Amino acid sequence: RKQVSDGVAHIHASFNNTIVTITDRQGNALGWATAGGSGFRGSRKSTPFAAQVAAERC
RNA sequence: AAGCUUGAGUCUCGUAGAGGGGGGUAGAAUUCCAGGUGUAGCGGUGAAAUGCGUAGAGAUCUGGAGGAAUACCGGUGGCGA
Repeated sequence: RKQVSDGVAHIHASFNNTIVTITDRQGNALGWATAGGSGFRGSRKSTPFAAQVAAERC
């Protein structure tokens, strides 16, 4: 069995899109998602629910 | 035609500063190169499409390549016709 027990999360929110990453302080991203990638476009790309399901999916 | 030090000009030890060149010193990501991580949409708009996509477009790591450009400090602060 192999677990990390420690992590780092980074949220980058703009008026174009919201990006969510889960990564390691000595490694690379092990989860990545976007609010546009939740199935919301144009005026909806960066909305609270579009990002709420992106963080959940990640 | 001789003076004067009062305009003009000169020397010591010192002074601020984006003035003009050349050589040094560095990074960022869009890009480009290779091998990995790894995916269903990506981009844009009031709303879309041309375009680009599972043959991995989109996103990203690691060591290399390249072109424009120099945040901070910097102040109703300086240099000069």
